[PDB]
Amino acid sequence: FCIDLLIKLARTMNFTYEVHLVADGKFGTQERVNNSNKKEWNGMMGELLSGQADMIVAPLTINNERAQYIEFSKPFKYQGLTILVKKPEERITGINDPRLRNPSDKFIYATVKQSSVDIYFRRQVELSTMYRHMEKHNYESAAEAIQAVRDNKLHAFIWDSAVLEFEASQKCDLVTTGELFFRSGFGIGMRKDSPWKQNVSLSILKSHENGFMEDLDKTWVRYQE
Amino acid sequence: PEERITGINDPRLRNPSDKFIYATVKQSSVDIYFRRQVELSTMYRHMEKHNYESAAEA
Amino acid sequence: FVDQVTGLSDKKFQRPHDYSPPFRFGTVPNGSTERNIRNNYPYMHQYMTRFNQRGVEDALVSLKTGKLDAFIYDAAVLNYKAGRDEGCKLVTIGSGYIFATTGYGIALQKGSPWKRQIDLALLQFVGDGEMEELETLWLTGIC
Repeated sequence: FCIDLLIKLARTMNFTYEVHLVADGKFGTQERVNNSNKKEWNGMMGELLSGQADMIVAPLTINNERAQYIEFSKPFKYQGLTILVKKPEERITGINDPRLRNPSDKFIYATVKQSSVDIYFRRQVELSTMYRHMEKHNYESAAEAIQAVRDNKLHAFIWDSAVLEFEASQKCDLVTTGELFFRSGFGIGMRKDSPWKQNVSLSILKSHENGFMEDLDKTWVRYQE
Repeated sequence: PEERITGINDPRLRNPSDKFIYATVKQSSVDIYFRRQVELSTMYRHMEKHNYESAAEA
Repeated sequence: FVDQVTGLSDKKFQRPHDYSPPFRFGTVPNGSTERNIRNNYPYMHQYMTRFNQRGVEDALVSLKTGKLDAFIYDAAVLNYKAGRDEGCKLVTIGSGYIFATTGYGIALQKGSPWKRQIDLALLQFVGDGEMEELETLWLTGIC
């Protein structure tokens, strides 16, 4: 998806590029390094601010803490949150299940290790019990969560909507939940005040106004299996 | 057919019409308690056209 | 829950002469939706030129009584109007799948120093469920 988006951007503007990857499977969280008592970053934020990278082209989670340090562009993806289950009420109907408010060793809900959903639930102090429950089952990548929920080791997984809808198109046993909360947007990770801000945002808005988003849906999103 | 309403959380009572006729006693403390509620001004504007003298009239 | 029109790429949205009743649909006058149509399909504006209207409530009465078949408007306002409609006769189309699916921001002038504080306040309002509480208060997604 984002590869062809970058190809469209290179067709639009006057630049070449250099695609590389990140050393881990983590977005990047602010944590105290053990020396000098200082909070530092890692992941894509740790590699972008180090000068080794130029532009995070990734579905980056837009929140309050990241915008305090870097600048943002217009979001391209717009989706909410949902729960991956396997198909008596086998469904969960979102966060409002009372059996998940006070959890146990039966209903296994988890998330990605060092994800922005963990920080988003860490700010929410009214559900700290879920913060103390997902810490025992933090997985490195979402593919590990898919492999564990296919082998019936997991029971629930907090994740974005359209990715799990695409995986439900891949495998029919994958079922999303009913509640659609935190309808947020994902954009392109950017630097500070730069000449690649206004032109690139106008190019993104030009991609929004036409049916090129529908063409990108025809590539992967709208097509089902 | 839903003969029950189950309280204030009926969305049809949030935006009423000429069908669901609901009111209270004129100059009652229930109207003052709803007047403190600054998020139910629609019911305050709706029930003022049908307030009765006594509850036996209702 | 049947769906006649899937979206903007419908076969109905090429020419209503293809079907035996010629249906009709219009937009709001002097609107940015008209500008988006004229930058997307000028022939759609040519077929809408005979199908113009004035009032949003007038278009609502035209859809209810039968003086208009379909109406192109924004998404969430029609979602709020359908969430308070008597009987829920009019049915929306999807959730913006074959549509623009844009967002609303706050317009500031070029060079205003207030932009960063407003952005931090908006990220504070979204990142605690208070925006979700306001959307629960001012929207009702029934039917």
